[PDB]
Amino acid sequence: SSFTPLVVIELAQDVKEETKEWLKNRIIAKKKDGGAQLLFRPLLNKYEQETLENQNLYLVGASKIRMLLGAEAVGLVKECNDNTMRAFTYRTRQNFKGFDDNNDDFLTMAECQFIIKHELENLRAKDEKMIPGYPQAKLYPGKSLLRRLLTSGIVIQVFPLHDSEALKKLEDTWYTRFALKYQPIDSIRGYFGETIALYFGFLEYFTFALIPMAVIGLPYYLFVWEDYDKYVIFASFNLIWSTVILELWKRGCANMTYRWGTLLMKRKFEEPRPGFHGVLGINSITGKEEPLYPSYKRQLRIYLVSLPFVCLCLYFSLYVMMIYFDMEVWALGLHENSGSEWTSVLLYVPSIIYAIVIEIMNRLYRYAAEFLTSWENHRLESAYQNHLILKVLVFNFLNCFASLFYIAFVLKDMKLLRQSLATLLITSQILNQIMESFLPYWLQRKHGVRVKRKVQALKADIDATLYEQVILEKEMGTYLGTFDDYLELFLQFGYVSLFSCVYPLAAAFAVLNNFTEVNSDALKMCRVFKRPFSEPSANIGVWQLAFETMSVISVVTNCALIGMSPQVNAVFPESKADLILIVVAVEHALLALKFILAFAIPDKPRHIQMKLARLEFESLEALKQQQMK
Amino acid sequence: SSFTPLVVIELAQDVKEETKEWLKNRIIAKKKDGGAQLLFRPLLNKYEQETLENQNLYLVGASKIRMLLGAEAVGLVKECNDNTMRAFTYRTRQNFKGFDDNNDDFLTMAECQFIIKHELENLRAKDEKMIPGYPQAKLYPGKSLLRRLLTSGIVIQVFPLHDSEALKKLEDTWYTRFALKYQPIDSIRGYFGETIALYFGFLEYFTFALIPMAVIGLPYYLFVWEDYDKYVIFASFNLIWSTVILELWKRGCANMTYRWGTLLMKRKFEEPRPGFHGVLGINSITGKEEPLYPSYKRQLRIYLVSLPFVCLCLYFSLYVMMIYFDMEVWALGLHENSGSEWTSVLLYVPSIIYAIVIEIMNRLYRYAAEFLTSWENHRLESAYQNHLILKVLVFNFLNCFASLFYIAFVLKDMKLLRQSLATLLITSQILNQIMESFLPYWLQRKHGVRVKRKVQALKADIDATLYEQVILEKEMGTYLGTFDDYLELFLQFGYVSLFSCVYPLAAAFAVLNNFTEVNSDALKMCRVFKRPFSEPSANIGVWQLAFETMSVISVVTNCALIGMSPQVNAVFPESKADLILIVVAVEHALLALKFILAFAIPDKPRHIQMKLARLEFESLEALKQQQMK
Ligand SMILES: CCCCCCCCCCCO[C@@H]1O[C@H](CO)[C@@H](O[C@H]2O[C@H](CO)[C@@H](O)[C@H](O)[C@H]2O)[C@H](O)[C@H]1O
Ligand SMILES: CCCCCCCCCCCO[C@@H]1O[C@H](CO)[C@@H](O[C@H]2O[C@H](CO)[C@@H](O)[C@H](O)[C@H]2O)[C@H](O)[C@H]1O
Ligand SMILES: CCCCCCCCCCCO[C@@H]1O[C@H](CO)[C@@H](O[C@H]2O[C@H](CO)[C@@H](O)[C@H](O)[C@H]2O)[C@H](O)[C@H]1O
Ligand SMILES: CCCCCCCCCCCO[C@@H]1O[C@H](CO)[C@@H](O[C@H]2O[C@H](CO)[C@@H](O)[C@H](O)[C@H]2O)[C@H](O)[C@H]1O
Ligand SMILES: CCCCCCCCCCCO[C@@H]1O[C@H](CO)[C@@H](O[C@H]2O[C@H](CO)[C@@H](O)[C@H](O)[C@H]2O)[C@H](O)[C@H]1O
Ligand SMILES: CCCCCCCCCCCO[C@@H]1O[C@H](CO)[C@@H](O[C@H]2O[C@H](CO)[C@@H](O)[C@H](O)[C@H]2O)[C@H](O)[C@H]1O
Ligand SMILES: [Ca+2]
Ligand SMILES: [Ca+2]
Ligand SMILES: [Ca+2]
Ligand SMILES: [Ca+2]
Ligand SMILES: [Ca+2]
Ligand SMILES: [Ca+2]
Repeated sequence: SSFTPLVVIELAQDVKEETKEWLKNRIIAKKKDGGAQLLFRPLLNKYEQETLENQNLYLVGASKIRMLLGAEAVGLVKECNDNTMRAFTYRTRQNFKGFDDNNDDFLTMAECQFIIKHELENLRAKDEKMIPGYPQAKLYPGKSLLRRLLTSGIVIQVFPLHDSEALKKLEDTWYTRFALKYQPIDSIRGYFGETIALYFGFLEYFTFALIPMAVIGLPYYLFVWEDYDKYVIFASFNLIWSTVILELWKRGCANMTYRWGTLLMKRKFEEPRPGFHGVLGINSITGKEEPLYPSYKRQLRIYLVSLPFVCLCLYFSLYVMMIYFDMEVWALGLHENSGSEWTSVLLYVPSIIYAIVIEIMNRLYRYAAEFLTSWENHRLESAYQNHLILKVLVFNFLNCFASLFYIAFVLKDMKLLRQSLATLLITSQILNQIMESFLPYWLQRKHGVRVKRKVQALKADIDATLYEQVILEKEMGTYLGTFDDYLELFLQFGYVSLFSCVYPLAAAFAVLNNFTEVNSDALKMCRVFKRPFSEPSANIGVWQLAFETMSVISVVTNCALIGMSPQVNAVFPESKADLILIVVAVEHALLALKFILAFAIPDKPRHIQMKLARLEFESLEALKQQQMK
Repeated sequence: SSFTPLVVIELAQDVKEETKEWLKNRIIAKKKDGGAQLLFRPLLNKYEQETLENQNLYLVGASKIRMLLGAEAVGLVKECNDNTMRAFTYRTRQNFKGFDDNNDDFLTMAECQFIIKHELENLRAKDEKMIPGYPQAKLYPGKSLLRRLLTSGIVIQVFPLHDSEALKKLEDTWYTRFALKYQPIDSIRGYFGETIALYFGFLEYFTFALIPMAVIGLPYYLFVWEDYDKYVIFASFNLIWSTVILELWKRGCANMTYRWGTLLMKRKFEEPRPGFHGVLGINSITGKEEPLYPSYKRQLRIYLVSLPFVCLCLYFSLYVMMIYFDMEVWALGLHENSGSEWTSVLLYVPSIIYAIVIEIMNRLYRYAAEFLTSWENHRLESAYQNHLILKVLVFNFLNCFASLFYIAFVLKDMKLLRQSLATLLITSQILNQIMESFLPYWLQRKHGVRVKRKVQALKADIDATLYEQVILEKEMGTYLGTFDDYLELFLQFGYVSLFSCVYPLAAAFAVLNNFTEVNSDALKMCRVFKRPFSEPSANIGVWQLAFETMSVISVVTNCALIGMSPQVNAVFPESKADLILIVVAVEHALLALKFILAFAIPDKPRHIQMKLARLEFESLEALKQQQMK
């Protein structure tokens, strides 16, 4: 009753006492009795008439030997004394670096909350056919208790607790408000898990990978050096540099994910996602009882409902693009009509209105695609994430770059392309930084001041540092994965690299954004959202394919912008049939050299590959010594 | 002394008696005494004055429990009773299908010879600093005995024995001399290992994958249907069909290699190859003692000696191409000079001479590249094979298709392109089938008749069925891997798919070749060569990338041949700048649709993926039950 709280479970209001005692008896009971062996506590041992509306919050922690056995059960990969990353076991626990028998600093709070979430997830029902007290909670043997408690509306949320004394010491070394500074990815990892640290490492890498593009492209646009090289040197430098940074990110990510251990953590078998419903049956792979869904019904629900909706949304995005171009022609006629002083500022208004309409339509399509992909009854979470990423990537690519493609390849007017690209990039980045972190931080500050003034007017002997913290973090927003935060970088790379020939200055407009975003997203993790659960990840995932596809599409787009400028057309003034052949030959040579650069450089580095080969050879020698005895 | 001989070891002539008794004491001795526990025998217990020149051949076999323990040591994957492919262990040996305690039909002769070769390979020296009787044989602890006996010229060759009563029952169902017949890949596997069976399965697949190309392209060339579709339907059909067959081969190969078990055999750690010499030192990965070579010396020996030699050989191939074109112009002038009757046959002579010079220069470059890649001191065998495949593929692509590229894209004369492509393909295939299998089979028949007539004039009580067989198979040729046999199919796919627009009939010229090659290569494995050692292989390897690169290059080549025909140029007679743009757009759409087809179709099939997921889940449940106890 004096332990450290790690995970808060918030029950619903209308929850009977029998379900509460049954959940408390299924949490505290030992691992041999079908429980989880976690220390359980109410938020307050006593209650008064004021705090009766907060009577459902419960705290879950455990003891040290329980956390070490849970780390054995999860499969954490820690550093041994001989500079080797091996899986953690309780029988071989003395081989690991920084471990004592009396050390509470071995497993960090992020790993402890991950272990408690994994032990609450692996809390299955064996004998019970229903939840005691609730009729409709259909429980089959082999079904997780927490998933059915979350879907049926009994457990509202399970969230870990922020540590207000280790978050401040992270924030002191995170906000690079003064100048350039290397981001502390290891402390970000030790506080937030590995997925958030991999995102912040990718953002720190992508910031320091557009700096050669911005530095080369800043006098290339101001001093106009397009006369001397005629768009051949700079375009080749941009495309080769994009391939080089997208391969060296894979090398640095292999180095980082070996340094944390998640390169060696095995692939855990995935449970059906919360919201996959079928008929009860025998799972073919595992042999246990699971919901089953026929695959032809899922393929019909995709290829007859989702794909026509995606095509309708792409057509509606093109229709809004045509409305914007009619508005642009109307504003140009109004500039031709009225005057000179107020009719130059009037040309920047419809692109700003179009950027706001783009950032509204993207969120509306995001809600529609989340509903339409949660409707197709996807089994795993990886397949649901892949389908959602495909839908959102296709519509966001079309809706963001359709007007720029229509300016560049139909109107062929580079001045309007420069103006529209700069206005779209700057307005979308500013509205992204306002709606993403700053306005939710202001609303969170207002809510925190209100919760503080409510807690200070109390009539009980409450230790305020814990109850006040749990009440404040109950009403915070949850983190919905690192999907929008990679999508913003994908659209930044799209605005930079697709039209870097006709407008390299936009690359600088990414770097001056990222110098804020490294701060801003950090604030979004620190004072805006709840603490996310730690998730091990070995790579960025499917985003590597998306960034490489962007870098491949930008080859064709950059060469088509080379073959339309007045600089290259002065070389071939009369014969426009050899210009297309030379531009297509340069484009195919750049694609071949890009694929040769992506295939030649190895993905893992040299010493990481040697360490994985040593880790394989030690297991092979263990197998040989088991065979020999 | 009455066992079945499986592996023949041929010693050299000048070998002292002490080395023979030391090798015999290191073979027969048990596994705990540092030996191999194999039954060893001389070829003949007695010798007369006639057979004294064949006194170095020795036979190696073993007993049944020894072969089962060696199958446990190797890691064979056999079928359990519950339709599951698990690794073979002697303690769990009763779970497997078709196994008795008194059954000599469980492990086939190919698997037994592979196990005996693996036990002779894993015969290491511990105490001895040199081979007893030979001073220069430098032996370090951790060095294989058979490798040092092979490199120092004491053991001449180690080869398995043909089974003359199971080869006939394979040959009865292999030679499809009558008509079309499905090739027995499982019996080919059970006799020849998995690599030869994967090659013959790929040849059987590639024969039945050019039949739609030949059947569609036979009236497309005779009835000239190029007027109606204008090269758009047929080219798209060819490129989509090449992508579809190169993905369905990966699906069928996953199915076959799961059906044999080599999809689940673990990657064995590779010893340094026979001919990698450096300085003696500590291996960083394994920790034992190995030869070490500095990587910068190897990179210098590649990028300063090998690459200039490859560039010089490509320049010499272009110079021989220019000599052939001067000869072609001279023969055309001679046809203009002399007459009509004998001056039409004279146009086919210089292309035949060029095909013979191509097939001579390819073998000369193959010898030069084998010497130049065995000179760079490559450590593993996979790296040596990859470098040799790169050199031979680049030179053979250039030397075979340089004249056709010069006709198609410089001269732009489709009649000479049809004549030269048909003559090069037919003459190269005929000379390939003559020099590959038929002439070595005739020489082997002559040598076998001579060896038979020598053995029948004997003066001893020799059981002739074994000694005669070992003497005949001593002087046969060895199989140098499945590299030339995939290279022939690569060049066939190059001659078919690069110029399938202007000459689809050549696709038929592949199928009428393969209907012989399925027979001919089979004869090359049956009555020409020694029995190859069984090698497990899960795929064709790097040849998938080579066939996909050929299918990608053929998109650009087919579209460049579309944009030069008189059929497509009649659509755009005046504006030749929109024709190039439309052809390049069709080419990029075909490349995008080809990559979408290669990414959309999964590599492994559905049920193979379910079986691998079940095999992973059973091991995860075993780990969980080990953790719970
Ligand atoms: C151009 C983009 C610029 C982006 C800048 C982003 C960063 C701005 C804010 C930096 C300081 O961040 C600030 O840190 C302090 C702690 O030191 C936080 O304070 C909070 O925690 C402390 C410590 O428990 C409490 O005493 C305090 O009452 C509470 O409000 C505050 O809520 C946060 O706002
Ligand atoms: C992946 C395929 C890549 C292809 C890349 C090239 C594609 C387009 C090539 C042809 C367009 O190239 C060129 O474009 C311009 C418009 O910008 C056309 O017209 C313009 O030419 C110049 C441009 O300063 C002006 O002097 C002229 O008055 C105007 O008509 C021109 O007739 C065409 O020749
Ligand atoms: C892997 C294979 C790689 C290469 C494949 C592609 C090779 C394409 C080679 C094309 C060479 O063919 C080349 O075509 C251009 C038109 O485009 C010709 O150009 C000529 O005709 C065009 C059309 O009437 C005129 O506009 C132009 O002023 C004139 O020079 C040129 O004389 C010829 O030499
Ligand atoms: C278009 C291309 C056509 C390719 C045709 C390829 C096949 C042609 C030969 C087919 C028959 O193959 C033939 O089989 C017999 C066995 O039955 C072989 O005979 C050999 O083994 C048998 C059995 O131990 C011995 O009795 C015999 O003395 C020995 O020569 C012979 O060497 C081989 O040549
Ligand atoms: C990846 C890039 C792919 C590009 C594909 C297209 C490349 C070449 C395009 C231009 C060549 O297209 C065309 O070729 C022929 C030669 O075959 C040229 O010349 C010929 O045209 C026709 C061909 O029956 C004849 O009537 C004429 O007398 C002759 O000069 C023509 O001027 C050019 O217009
Ligand atoms: C991801 C991006 C995908 C698309 C990228 C490539 C887009 C290229 C679009 C090019 C359209 O530009 C198009 O160029 C051709 C020349 O090539 C022009 O053609 C015109 O000029 C040329 C040159 O003087 C004349 O030969 C021809 O008879 C005339 O019609 C045409 O009027 C214009 O409309
Ligand atoms: Ca932002
Ligand atoms: Ca962000
Ligand atoms: Ca790579
Ligand atoms: Ca042949
Ligand atoms: Ca062959
Ligand atoms: Ca695939």
